[PDB]
Amino acid sequence: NYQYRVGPGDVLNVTVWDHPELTTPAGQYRSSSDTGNWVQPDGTMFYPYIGKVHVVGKTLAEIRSDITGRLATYIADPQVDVNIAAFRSQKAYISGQVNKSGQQAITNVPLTILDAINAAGGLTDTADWRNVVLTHNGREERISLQALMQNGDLNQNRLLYPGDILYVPRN
Amino acid sequence: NYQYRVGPGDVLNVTVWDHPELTTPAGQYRSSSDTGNWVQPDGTMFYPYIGKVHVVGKTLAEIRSDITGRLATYIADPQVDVNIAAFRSQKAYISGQVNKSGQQAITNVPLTILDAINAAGGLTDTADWRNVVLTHNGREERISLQALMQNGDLNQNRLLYPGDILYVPRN
Amino acid sequence: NYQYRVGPGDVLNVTVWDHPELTTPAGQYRSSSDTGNWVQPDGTMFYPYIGKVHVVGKTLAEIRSDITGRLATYIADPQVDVNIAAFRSQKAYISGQVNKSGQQAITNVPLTILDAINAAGGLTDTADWRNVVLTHNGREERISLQALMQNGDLNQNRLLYPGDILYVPRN
Amino acid sequence: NYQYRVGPGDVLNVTVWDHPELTTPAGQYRSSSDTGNWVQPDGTMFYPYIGKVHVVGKTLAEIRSDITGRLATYIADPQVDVNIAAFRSQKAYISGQVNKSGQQAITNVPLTILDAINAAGGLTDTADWRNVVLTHNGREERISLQALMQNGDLNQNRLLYPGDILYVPRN
Amino acid sequence: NYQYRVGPGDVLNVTVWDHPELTTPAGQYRSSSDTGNWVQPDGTMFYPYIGKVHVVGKTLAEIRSDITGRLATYIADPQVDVNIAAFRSQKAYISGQVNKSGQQAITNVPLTILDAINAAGGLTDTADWRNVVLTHNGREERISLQALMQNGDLNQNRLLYPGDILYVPRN
Amino acid sequence: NYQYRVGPGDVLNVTVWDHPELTTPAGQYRSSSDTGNWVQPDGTMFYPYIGKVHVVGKTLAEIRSDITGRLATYIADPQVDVNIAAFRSQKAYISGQVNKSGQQAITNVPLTILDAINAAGGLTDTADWRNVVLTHNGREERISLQALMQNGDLNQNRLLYPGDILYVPRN
Amino acid sequence: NYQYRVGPGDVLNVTVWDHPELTTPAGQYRSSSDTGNWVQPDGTMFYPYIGKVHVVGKTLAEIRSDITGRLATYIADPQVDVNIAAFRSQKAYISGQVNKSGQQAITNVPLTILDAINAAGGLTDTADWRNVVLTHNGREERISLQALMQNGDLNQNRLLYPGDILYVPRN
Amino acid sequence: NYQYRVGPGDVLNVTVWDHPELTTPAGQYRSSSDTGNWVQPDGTMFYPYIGKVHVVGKTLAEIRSDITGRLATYIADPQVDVNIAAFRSQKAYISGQVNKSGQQAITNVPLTILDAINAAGGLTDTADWRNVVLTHNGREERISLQALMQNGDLNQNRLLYPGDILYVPRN
Repeated sequence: NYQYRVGPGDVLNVTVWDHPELTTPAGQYRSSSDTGNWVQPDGTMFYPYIGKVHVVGKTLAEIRSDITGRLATYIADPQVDVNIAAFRSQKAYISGQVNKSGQQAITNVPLTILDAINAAGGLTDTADWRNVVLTHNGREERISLQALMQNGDLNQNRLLYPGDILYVPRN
Repeated sequence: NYQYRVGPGDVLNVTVWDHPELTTPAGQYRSSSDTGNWVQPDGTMFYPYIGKVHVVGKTLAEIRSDITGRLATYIADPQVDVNIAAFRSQKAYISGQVNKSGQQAITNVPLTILDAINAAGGLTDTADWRNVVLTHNGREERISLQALMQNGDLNQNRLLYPGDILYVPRN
Repeated sequence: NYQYRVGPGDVLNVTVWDHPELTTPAGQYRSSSDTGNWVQPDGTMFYPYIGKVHVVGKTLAEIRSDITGRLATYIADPQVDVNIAAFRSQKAYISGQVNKSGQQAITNVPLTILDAINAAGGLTDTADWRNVVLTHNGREERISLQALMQNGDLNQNRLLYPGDILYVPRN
Repeated sequence: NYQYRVGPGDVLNVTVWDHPELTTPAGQYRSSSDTGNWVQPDGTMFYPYIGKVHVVGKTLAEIRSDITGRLATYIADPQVDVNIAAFRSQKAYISGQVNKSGQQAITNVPLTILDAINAAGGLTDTADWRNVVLTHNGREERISLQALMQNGDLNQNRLLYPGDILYVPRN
Repeated sequence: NYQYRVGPGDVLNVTVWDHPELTTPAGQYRSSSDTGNWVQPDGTMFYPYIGKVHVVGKTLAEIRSDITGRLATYIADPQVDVNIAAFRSQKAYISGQVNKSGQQAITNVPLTILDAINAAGGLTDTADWRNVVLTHNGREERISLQALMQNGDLNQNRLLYPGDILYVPRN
Repeated sequence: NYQYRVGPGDVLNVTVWDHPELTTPAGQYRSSSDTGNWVQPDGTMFYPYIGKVHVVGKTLAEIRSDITGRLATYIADPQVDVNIAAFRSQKAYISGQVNKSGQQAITNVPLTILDAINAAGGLTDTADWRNVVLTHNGREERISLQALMQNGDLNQNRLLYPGDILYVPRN
Repeated sequence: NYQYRVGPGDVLNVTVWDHPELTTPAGQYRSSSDTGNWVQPDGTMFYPYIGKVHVVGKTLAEIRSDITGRLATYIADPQVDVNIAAFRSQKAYISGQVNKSGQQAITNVPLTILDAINAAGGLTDTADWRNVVLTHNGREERISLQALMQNGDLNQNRLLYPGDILYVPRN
Repeated sequence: NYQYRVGPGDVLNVTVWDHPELTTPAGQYRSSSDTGNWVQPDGTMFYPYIGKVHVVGKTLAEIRSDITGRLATYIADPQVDVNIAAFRSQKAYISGQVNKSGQQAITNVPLTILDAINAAGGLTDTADWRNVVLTHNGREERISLQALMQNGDLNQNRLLYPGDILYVPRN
């Protein structure tokens, strides 16, 4: 049921089969992030011929439906897919007694507390890991990573959301 | 017995021989994971002409047969293969007294405890390596790596599955 | 509310669909910042056919509308988008007790204190992290990062602007 | 007499001279491992026109014979060779008092104990190197690397096989 | 009002839209610095058809005006822009108690004292940072970086010029 | 006197001038070892049109003459050269008190003790460098590197052969 | 006053506009130093059609005029420029108490003592930096770097020439 | 007067203007060392159409003369140059109290003792640098690097030759 939704600053990548002039307007060498479609602060992106596409708050399939229908005015029965070349809009903050603290992007793949620990290089040996602070939507909560690995208990793990702060205090 | 099954977030790579417009819509320079077909949360990926293809829970051979049969409506006798450009959906967590703790992808190649330990940069000197905790499907066991390398004992080794947690405690 | 506005020294990337002679005058291999359009000190960049375009103080959508309308004199119904290949004009300075002190670009994505700290390799152990100095428009405040990660407090966090200095003193 | 045999998960690379549409269906830039033919768990790979090719347990020349004959139905007198782009199926495990322990792939080139030491960064100074444990096919054996280099004696060296574990105990 | 002016040794990059034989005479792969126009010691560069172009002391727009007018003899209504591929002519020297001392190029983007600190890896902890020496045009001056970050005072910061030496003495 | 002879596992690179379909069947981007012709355990490599070519025990000039003569049946006066893209078959083992111990390939260029020591990152400070053990064809000698660098003595230096072990003991 | 003059071993890069067969005989991917024209010990380089060109002791503008005039016999009004892909012929030696001692190329850009010191990773803490030895044309001087960075003194700085040795002694 | 002469194992690079089928038989992407002409132990290389070219003992211009004349039988007035893509045949050995000891290739650029020190990372502080051993053609000699930099005396520096050993003893 986990569904990512595009936010401002994301870079989207639109594939139009049989139309490399649309899929790769700047050639095949540059990465999709360096050639993709920037989402503007008002939530729209420009796509050729169809104009502005409202994409903030929408899923990839919903954007796909939107773009495919409007491109049919200019392209015969267009075959289009949409994904994100750069997840720049949404992010969680993992700080404290993890090896490599910092921001972690919210993407189409779910980011749980456990998932976030690893991308942060893992806990340090002075981590108060039975006592981790999760701040979600102005609420606070205490999390125990010790029981997640010693007892395999998933009832302490949580899914991370845009803006969440995960703080591992020193001991 | 072991077979990988596609999950949401995986990036698939579809090769259609004699059809570079299908195999490489964005050109041939970018990597297959930067141009491949994302698997959506509903378990489908979009493919041109044939539309949405349900790939979650299916094997690569099954997806290939599915895509090949439906693509035959648009291409005469299509020659298709499918593999995975990015294993993003399923994963096991290796933590504790290994030199490189963290997240390890579940792929088409089997991943055993011995594979995961070796892939984690090896054990540390302070690893309780006769007493490793494996959490699988909400049920913990005790695993002894010592006997696996000193006594040739495979009967403590295990194949790892999605969601599994392998914890190597200190001593 | 937040919107980036182009400044002198920025390198812009203009995509004109169906016109690779405009999108990639130097070919498709070099990066967009190594081939993009420099913004001159008078606030203009040169664009072919239409000449000098005033871009400083304008948003990307406004520059796009400007270029599209003037390019229509030379191209029938031109499909144009503009983004930034290099954010060279505006910047905030993060110094003091962070692991990576220095210069951080102001871009189309908002940069908050929490973003800048996380982007600076994190605080150090000797950071006076309840007493961080923010200089904005010639007026200093006191900022407490401690409460932001221990108490969920966003009311001390701030969005950073061009010229801002964030100083994290020792303790 | 040493002969490698393909296993599941290997990635094979098929060269068909005069037919780049077969040799490089995804272009010339991506590596052969990222464009090659995956061996499925049932031991088969897909090859265009001829269908499924049973390759597990077979040598490269035997696969070459198989593919060449069947491609003759679709290609005039095909000139085909086959090699492995990725040795993913078979592996030996070298752990203990070697500098860089871990898995080493079994390939078409013989891997002896001495060959395996080097890819593992060599022995450490605390290696009980006169007393190395080799586990092969459920048998154990003691190996002396000291005599291999001090006395040049090859009667302690051994050829490593899929699944073998080579453990160098601390002293 | 800050304006860079080309000096000898700079490498310039001239873009002539619709004329890749002029923009990329050595192809699209090599960087603009490795294919650009060297400014000779007498202040001139060679450009095809028009001959020698006096560029030292001139701004980019002024060089653009010069080249565009003369190319009109050989190219219909040429659309030309000019930027610098390599800033090799002008430089400031930052030495002393900065982490990474050395030369910093003078470019089209203003380089202030504060800007120069960061590219030098920041100050060291033994920097006499309230007592920094700036040598500009044979004059000396004392600069306090402490007040720039503690009090946000820009009245100590300075713009750096070609040949300037910024020395941060040990304490 | 010294000449390399091809062994099983070597990857050969065959250049046929005016025939890029033969020289580069997989394109021109991939390296020659990633596209070259593998030498099989029976000592043959496959080459198009002419079939299997016996290359083990033969020199590059001999393989060239062999391939050229047989290729003349299919190509008028073929211009062919052969070299080695990967030296995988033959090798000497350098271990003990060198900064980089391990495996060193036997190639078309002679490899002497002095070459191998220098290629191994140099001796260590605790090397018994007047008493180095060379094992060649099942017969050990004593070698003094000290005299080679202090006394100009080449009469202790040796050319290394496949299977040779060079052991530098501690002191 | 300063002008570089070509020496033996330099690699020159000749651009002939509208003639990629001359500019890039080996294609456009390889670097200009890997494809450029070597200067032979007799002081000449070979150039197509016109044969050997004497380039040693001549400036780039002089070589350009020479090549352009002689190439006009084979090409109508040739547009030619020449620069240096590799500065291999002339060099100054920086040794002693600098963090990166060694060899520094003499190029078209002037190299002063202050340039060479900054390019050498900076002085060390034990450098006798008021007493640096410059050997030029067989005549040593004493140079004080201290006054150059503390007192704004350029009258101790020097331009370095081929063969010069700059020695920074300890203290 | 310093002249390099080709030896066995060198890789030569032959440029034939207007004939990319000769200059780049394997395409433009691979380096000249990976596509060049190997010199065989008998001193010859193969070049298309003309056959074997005796190159050992010859200079580049002499090889150029040889190849150019014989290619005229097959190519109208061929424009040919020759350089070395890989200096593999001749080498000097620098060991002892230099930072990075090892082999240094003898090339077309003269390698003096001073030149060899730098490529070796410079001397260590325990170098008996007033007492360096040079072994040249079975003769020994003592060299003082101290006087080369302290007194600028070139009468101790020497040109290094193939096979020379330069040993810097510990003190």
